[PDB]
Amino acid sequence: MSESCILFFVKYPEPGKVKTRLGEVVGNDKAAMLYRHFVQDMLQGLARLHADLHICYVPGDADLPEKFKAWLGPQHMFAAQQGLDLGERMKHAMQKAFDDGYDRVVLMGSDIPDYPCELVQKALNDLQHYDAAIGPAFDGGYYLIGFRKDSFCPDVFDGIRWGEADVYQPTVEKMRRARLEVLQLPDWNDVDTVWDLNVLYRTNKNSSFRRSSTYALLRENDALIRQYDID
Repeated sequence: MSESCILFFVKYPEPGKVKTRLGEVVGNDKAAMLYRHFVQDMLQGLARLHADLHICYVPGDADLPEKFKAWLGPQHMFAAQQGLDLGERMKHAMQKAFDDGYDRVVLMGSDIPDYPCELVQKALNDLQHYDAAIGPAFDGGYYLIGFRKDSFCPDVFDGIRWGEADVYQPTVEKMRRARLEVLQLPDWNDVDTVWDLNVLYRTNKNSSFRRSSTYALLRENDALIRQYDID
């Protein structure tokens, strides 16, 4: 096993169970197909890094394990997320990875399909020299969190008001109070709404995300997406 591990948080892309806010505009089937492709594209990028990858899925029906294998492939490592809320789920996944013997672990979400893989590698590299890493999202939370084993502070997941506030500042505050040296990664936008999708589409003309399966889908949906232009 690698010294590094990437924990990749996903949900099975069933219509009506994912990206419902985007679905209100483009339809639940299309919102789920887009998200399906977000995940596929990110996996292709992550599966190539200098780190083991654990795909951690939102818990659900008993048929999920084989559904995941049939979708993303039987060769990947899949595990159900476990815990009462997102903070417990993250704490448990990271704690498990460290128990498994990893030195450096990053946990990230699956709503940032254009995120450059090299920044994930950079984060892992930088964790050799920092206690923690965090990537701020435009929406007030974070799209990535990482720790080196000897610095792991599970308490940063405790007492956060999941879904009731902006969690990034309280988190960075708990890290400061823990006397951690923290690497801050670039701000990035999670793609939640049709407006976010429009920006994703219009700002990645001429970047390497243009060759992705996600972007191919967006191009097919040009006439639809361009009806939601934001300045």
